[PDB]
Amino acid sequence: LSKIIFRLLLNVLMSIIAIISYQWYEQLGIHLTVAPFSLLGIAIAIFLGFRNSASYSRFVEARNLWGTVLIAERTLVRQLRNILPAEHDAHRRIVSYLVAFSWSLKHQLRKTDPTADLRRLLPEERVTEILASSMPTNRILLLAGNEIGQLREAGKLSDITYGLMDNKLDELAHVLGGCERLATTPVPFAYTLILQRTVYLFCTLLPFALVGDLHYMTPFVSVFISYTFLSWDSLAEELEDPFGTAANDLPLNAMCNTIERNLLDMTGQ
Amino acid sequence: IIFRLLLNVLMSIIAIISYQWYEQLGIHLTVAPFSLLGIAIAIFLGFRNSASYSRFVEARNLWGTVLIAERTLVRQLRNILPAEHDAHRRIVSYLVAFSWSLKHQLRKTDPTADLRRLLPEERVTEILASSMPTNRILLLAGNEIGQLREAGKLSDITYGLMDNKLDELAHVLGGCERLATTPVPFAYTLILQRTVYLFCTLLPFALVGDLHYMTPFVSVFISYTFLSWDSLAEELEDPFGTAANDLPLNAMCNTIERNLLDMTGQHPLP
Amino acid sequence: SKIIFRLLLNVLMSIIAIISYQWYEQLGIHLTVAPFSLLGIAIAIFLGFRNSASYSRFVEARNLWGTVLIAERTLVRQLRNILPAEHDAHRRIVSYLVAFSWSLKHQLRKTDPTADLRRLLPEERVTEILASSMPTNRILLLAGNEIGQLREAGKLSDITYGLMDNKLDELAHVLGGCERLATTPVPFAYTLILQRTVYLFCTLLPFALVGDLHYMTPFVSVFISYTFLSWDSLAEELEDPFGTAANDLPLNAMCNTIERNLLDMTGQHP
Amino acid sequence: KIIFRLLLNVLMSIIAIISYQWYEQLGIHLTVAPFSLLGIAIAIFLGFRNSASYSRFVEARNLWGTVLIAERTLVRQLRNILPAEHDAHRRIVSYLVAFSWSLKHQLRKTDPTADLRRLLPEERVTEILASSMPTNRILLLAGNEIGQLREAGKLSDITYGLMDNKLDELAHVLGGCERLATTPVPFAYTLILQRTVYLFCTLLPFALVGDLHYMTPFVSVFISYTFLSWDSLAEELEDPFGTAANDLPLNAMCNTIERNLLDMTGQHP
Amino acid sequence: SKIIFRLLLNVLMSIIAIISYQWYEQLGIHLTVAPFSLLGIAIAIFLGFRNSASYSRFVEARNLWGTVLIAERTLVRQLRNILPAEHDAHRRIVSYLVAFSWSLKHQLRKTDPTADLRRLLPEERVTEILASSMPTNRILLLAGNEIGQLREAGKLSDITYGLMDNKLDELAHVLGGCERLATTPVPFAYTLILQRTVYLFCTLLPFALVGDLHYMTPFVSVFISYTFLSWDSLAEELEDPFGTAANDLPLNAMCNTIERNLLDMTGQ
Ligand SMILES: [Cl-]
Ligand SMILES: [Cl-]
Ligand SMILES: [Cl-]
Ligand SMILES: [Cl-]
Ligand SMILES: [Cl-]
Ligand SMILES: [Cl-]
Ligand SMILES: [Cl-]
Ligand SMILES: [Cl-]
Ligand SMILES: [Cl-]
Ligand SMILES: [Cl-]
Ligand SMILES: [Cl-]
Ligand SMILES: [Zn+2]
Ligand SMILES: [Zn+2]
Ligand SMILES: [Zn+2]
Ligand SMILES: [Zn+2]
Ligand SMILES: [Zn+2]
Ligand SMILES: [Zn+2]
Ligand SMILES: [Zn+2]
Ligand SMILES: [Zn+2]
Ligand SMILES: [Zn+2]
Ligand SMILES: [Zn+2]
Ligand SMILES: [Zn+2]
Ligand SMILES: [Zn+2]
Ligand SMILES: [Zn+2]
Ligand SMILES: [Zn+2]
Ligand SMILES: [Zn+2]
Ligand SMILES: [Zn+2]
Repeated sequence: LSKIIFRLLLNVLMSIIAIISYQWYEQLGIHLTVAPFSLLGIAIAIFLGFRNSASYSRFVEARNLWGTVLIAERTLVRQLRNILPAEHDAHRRIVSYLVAFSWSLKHQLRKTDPTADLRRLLPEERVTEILASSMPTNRILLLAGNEIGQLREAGKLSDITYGLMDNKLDELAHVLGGCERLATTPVPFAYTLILQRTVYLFCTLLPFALVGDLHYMTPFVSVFISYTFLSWDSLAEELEDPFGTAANDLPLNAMCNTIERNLLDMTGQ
Repeated sequence: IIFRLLLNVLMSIIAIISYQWYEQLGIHLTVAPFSLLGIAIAIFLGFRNSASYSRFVEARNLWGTVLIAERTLVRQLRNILPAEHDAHRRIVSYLVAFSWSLKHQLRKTDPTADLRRLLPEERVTEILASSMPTNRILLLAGNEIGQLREAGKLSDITYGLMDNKLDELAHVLGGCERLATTPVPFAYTLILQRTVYLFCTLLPFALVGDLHYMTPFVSVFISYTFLSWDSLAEELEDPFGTAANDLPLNAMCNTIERNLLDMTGQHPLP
Repeated sequence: SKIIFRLLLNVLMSIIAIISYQWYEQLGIHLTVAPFSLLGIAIAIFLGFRNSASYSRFVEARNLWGTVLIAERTLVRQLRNILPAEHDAHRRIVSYLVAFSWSLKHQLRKTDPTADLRRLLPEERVTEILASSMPTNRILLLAGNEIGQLREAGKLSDITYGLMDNKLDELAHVLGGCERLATTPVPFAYTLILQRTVYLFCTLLPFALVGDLHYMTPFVSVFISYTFLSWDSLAEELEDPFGTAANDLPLNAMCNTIERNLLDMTGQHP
Repeated sequence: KIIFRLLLNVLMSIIAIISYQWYEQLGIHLTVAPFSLLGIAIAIFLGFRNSASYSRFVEARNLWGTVLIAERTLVRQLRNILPAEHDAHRRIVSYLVAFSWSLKHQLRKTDPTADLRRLLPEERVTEILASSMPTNRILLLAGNEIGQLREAGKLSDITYGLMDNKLDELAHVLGGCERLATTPVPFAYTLILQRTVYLFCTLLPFALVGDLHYMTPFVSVFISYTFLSWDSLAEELEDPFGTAANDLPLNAMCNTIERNLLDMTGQHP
Repeated sequence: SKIIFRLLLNVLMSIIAIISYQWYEQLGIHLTVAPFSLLGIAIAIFLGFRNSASYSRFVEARNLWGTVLIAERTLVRQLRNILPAEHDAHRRIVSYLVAFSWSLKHQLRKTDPTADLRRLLPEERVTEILASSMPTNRILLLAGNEIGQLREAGKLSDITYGLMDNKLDELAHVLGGCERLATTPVPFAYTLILQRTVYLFCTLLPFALVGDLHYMTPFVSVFISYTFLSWDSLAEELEDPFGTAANDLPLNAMCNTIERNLLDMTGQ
């Protein structure tokens, strides 16, 4: 959403400032060779490399977690069918909580209003309990645990099979903490701070130190070099907001729709 | 690939004969800045190829679980219900149908022939109705295990032992689906394959000042190295890609089918 | 940061450089950059791996604290779901769990737990806990006795007792995981052979730079020492993630979250 | 092996100093800076490649380590749960030992028949040898032992399950070894790397010679040793079930296993 | 920590190199710094990756020992919460658990466990244990039948016997993992290749540096040699985590911590 074709052509210009500036240079006692900029440029590419690595890892973890939502809810619906196929009332109740959980987890991470979706899926008295909590999504898990918890007290599930389905609720519980953790723990600011400073300074001092060698090609190369360090420093911030609505963020709404369609395929609806 | 090895050799033959009208005008290309650019690109290609490898390893691992989980499920059926061969046959069908259906799912090819060969056509049209056929095959396998439980042939404990194996497959389905809907860079593997593509053709212009008539040779050696590394990343990054090698995906569904018929003594021929 | 002493100090070492330059010719000291390129790149490579190792320690520490919140959340869920009427047990257990995480934060910060312990538990138990040389483990054992009594009371079966037992196991893994990241630091050689060689590289770098950039030398030398020394000290910050630096973990915020969570509505559930 | 390519390189370096006579007379000139670029690139790729090979080696050693652990504790549970069934003890142990040797034979593409025959009845050997996967069949037979103890009421479903889990663990080891064996990366890793490390090594002296003159062969083999030795160790580590120097001592590993399992069931090697 | 002899050899190497620089032209030897950039950078990359593998072995060792303290703690917590009356079996099992960790320590350090073993066990069992070529495994087998006895004595259900069996399984994986780290060392070719090339690089380096640094090379080259050599030997001080240096795992401390923890959880 924020772009830097601004600094690629501030480069083209601060490259042109350089060529005309050349002949008043050694006058002052100012020369700039590339060798120390090779040193720094390489030290920055190493550090850009490790950083982007962290950024990609955390994006992959965000996708893994949403992946698990689809898996655990798929299999918990399957277990309900295979263990209690008479029980379509309980089927339909548990399914609306599991769908509610995903929608509510999307809203929570986008900081939007789950109320419409919650009301689409759940009794109004259930919606009230969920929204009264300071942790609505976690309160949805508690309610689904009640559905199977009473199926247990009613003897329709044993402690064994109660256990098989509880574990899926633990899986979702790990997804929720995981998303909360990812959403409140960015890659430390120092990294992107330090890097965005040095990648910036280096990208505009570069056409200076390149002028002695390349003279009047300083722009077509000091740009090429700068774009490379910038399309690589940008791929970073394009990968550390996984839950947003931007283009390269995760399509959470589409994944929530896939989760809902999946569970309704499994229950006829 | 080798079309861009020869776009290079001629970009360099261009570079030598045109080198004459170069600093007639003041247009200098050292090799020191192009070595800072190259080392940087080579560093990023290192990390990029490192992430592709990991996607490739995870796909191989997920397919490994299919073989593992299906084998231990069938071993459990035999060990716990050694008499129930009709159930053995039915379940072994769905497991085999799951593997093939998954492979067809990932490579976006038609599963109908493999399903029609494995399953009763009532279940085949049910499976082909679902927008999630592989999931529906797992669901059907589950009803088999559940019926043995309703019938009292499986206890809740032993029903549970087999349920776990179906979970393992559930994880494999989603893992594979996640690994396919991606990439995660979007079109930034777009930008880096052209950043390499540009560098590799600007390069002989920068080298000609140092090597004259030999720059077609040293700049194609370098280009091959960079484009080989890059293209290797392209291949690893899309492990179920249409432009992939189906040998192991095919070999894997064939191994598991073979193993399973063996385990249910449908081999050898009497 | 605390860098700005040395980033300053470097500009005056880079000054001593330029007011003893042409004085080089007389004294016999040639001093090129390409050896300091080599030395610089090796230090960058080694700083790259050091910093990677430190982030891993940060990330694992953050995950361990994530699990406290997860495991404690789902343990209260199980109690609310299996023994829904047992509010005296719910509140007793919730208090130990909140005791557990505050007690852990004090343990890793080497501060006194007694305030928080008393805010939350009976003082007979506040003294049982401080009596133990391992108080967080003692809190775990107490939470296990509540779980265990409910089982001798016949309110939990063996199955449902195990279900809750496993969550206390999960927290025993957080405890040991944190003790390992605390009591096992990174080896000390890694920390100060590496920080002497980076500043030593920083205070000599201009003496070899002064020949190529003349006056420009304090600029580029300080640019380069910034890049190097900010990277090194970020590494030493994340290496100690239970510490109190600006990039360490917010352990107090995280214990409040756990607390607000388990006591969501004075502890009221549907 | 590697010292033949080292030898061919010092010869290539002599061909270089000799034919330096006719260099610009034949219209050539080769600087070092281009080869430092190419050379650092190859170093970086070799560094990552090598890292991947070591990972495979550690995973292969890991999987074998789990055979020992799982088999140890399966025997531990038989003794703790059924202290009286010494015949089950000896039959399961002979399968668990049969499993290990067969796994070795499998991964080494050799014949298990001797070892099988040493350890089991011939009616079993024939059943095992009939299988597309003998190790699978051995796991299934070990599974019958504990499964028959369960039909006899000597094992509950719970305690049958506990031991079944260990057989499940051996299944995973088998799968993982089978996956580490039938999954070499596309030779692209070897062809791109091995031939370009070869090719770079042999043209390095032609580019070193203008700078170093008679010193060419000394520095040119030092650089060539470093790269080749690095590349060649990568190739040993990536096939860890082979018979090379750095390859898992699978026979000793099997004897340690048999030694262990015989030691736990009161017998003497 | 006799890197310092290697660096003083390096100062002599550049003394020799400055002294010898005259007869360079005469003898026809040309040494630029550029091919040594290439080689040194390559060595750095490989040293970086190698050192990284060494760190990862050290960390796996510490995690393995971390699991001992965790698994033994929660086994004892389970015994107290499930069988709070049976303090006779608590003490039996705790002494088997504490025996395991001391026996593991001595096993990895190739020392005599008899002192700690007889300090904790009746000789009725200590001689059984040391008659085995796998003592620590046998201590696990012995802890196992304590649990098994309780089960067959009806005091444990299959379910609760199961719950504790899983913790013995955890200790089994620690045993296997530690043994695996001890017997399977990091491939020795790593330290050969690298000790050679790093040492040879550090001595050949002044002969390439003096062309352009003249009387300064003793300094610049001892620096570089200090960086490489000390990085390389950090990797080696990390590759044997079960050793004896203060650099290594304080296994005695960890075993004392484990003993105190399990004794404290029982009163003693
Ligand atoms: Cl699942
Ligand atoms: Cl329904
Ligand atoms: Cl499995
Ligand atoms: Cl059959
Ligand atoms: Cl059969
Ligand atoms: Cl949990
Ligand atoms: Cl195990
Ligand atoms: Cl026996
Ligand atoms: Cl545990
Ligand atoms: Cl006691
Ligand atoms: Cl006690
Ligand atoms: Zn799952
Ligand atoms: Zn239904
Ligand atoms: Zn966004
Ligand atoms: Zn059958
Ligand atoms: Zn067959
Ligand atoms: Zn959990
Ligand atoms: Zn309550
Ligand atoms: Zn000058
Ligand atoms: Zn000057
Ligand atoms: Zn295990
Ligand atoms: Zn026996
Ligand atoms: Zn499994
Ligand atoms: Zn555990
Ligand atoms: Zn006691
Ligand atoms: Zn007594
Ligand atoms: Zn002795």
